[PDB]
Amino acid sequence: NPTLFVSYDQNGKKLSFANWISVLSPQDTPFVSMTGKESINQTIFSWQT
Amino acid sequence: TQMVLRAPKRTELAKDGSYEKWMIEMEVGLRHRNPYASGVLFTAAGK
Repeated sequence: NPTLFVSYDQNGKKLSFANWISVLSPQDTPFVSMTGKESINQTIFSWQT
Repeated sequence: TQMVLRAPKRTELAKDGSYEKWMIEMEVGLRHRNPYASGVLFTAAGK
């Protein structure tokens, strides 16, 4: 027999989920950013010195 | 007539305790004019 109208009258009792994600994982790639790219045509190449 | 004596009212609450409980009181009565004016009809099974 609820009688005391306490300061809680939420009919929409849904939760309070957040609206973001704290994905703090490094992604920097300086070595590859500096090296450079070049296309090839086979899986086994060679270079002379 | 829906005779009314005391309208819903509250006492002195909020003594900084276990309060925040409310209530709805009502003092009401019934009255009929000329009893031999209206009528009641019961249900009958036998005699």
